[PDB]
Amino acid sequence: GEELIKENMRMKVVMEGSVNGHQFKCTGEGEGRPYEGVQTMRIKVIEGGPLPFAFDILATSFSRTFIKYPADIPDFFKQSFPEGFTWERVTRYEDGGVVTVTQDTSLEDGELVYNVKVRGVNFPSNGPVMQKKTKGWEPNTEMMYPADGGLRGYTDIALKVDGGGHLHCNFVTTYRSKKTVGNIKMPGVHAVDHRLERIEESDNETYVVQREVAVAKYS
Repeated sequence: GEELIKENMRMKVVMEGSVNGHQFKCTGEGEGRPYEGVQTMRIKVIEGGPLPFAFDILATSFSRTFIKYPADIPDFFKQSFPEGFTWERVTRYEDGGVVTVTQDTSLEDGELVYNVKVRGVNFPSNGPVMQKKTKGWEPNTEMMYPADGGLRGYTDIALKVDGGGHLHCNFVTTYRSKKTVGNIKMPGVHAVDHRLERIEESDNETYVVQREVAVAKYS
């Protein structure tokens, strides 16, 4: 069931949520080479735009099938098809902000389909996120631990702040397979290096293109 994930894959994302009670809907289309760990997505804000807050806090919610794994480490994500997987995340910012996210990943006719639900709360009004004074994420490494037929990920990420400085943020992610009929070979502890870099922005961040390169490695 890893021969369902081809050299080239396209994806669709629909994202709904609120940050500090401001409601929005986003859609995205992209492609990547999941064995090379590289992917790009074109994201439109279609409702609630232009967003009051830094789009950066949504950037990480928009794709685990496109992680480069060596032969030596089993790919939890690619093995989950055709049924796919879910993830749940809570992110905590040092200055008070909290974001909780649920993602449903499905495969429908050889396109990856993502449904993402966001809620952000308690961001300080005069802090850099609500003031849209962020310059994207520093490269980060996520630690992955086996847990009950799923994975838990742990990250410390640093958000670049306008005028220098980093806004520190931790999140925990639980990845669960939708695969019931069929086996998954489970990896041990390992890390994923993530580089998420914005390559395009337009009209108050109502159109965003971002590129992620993600590589699994030994610990």
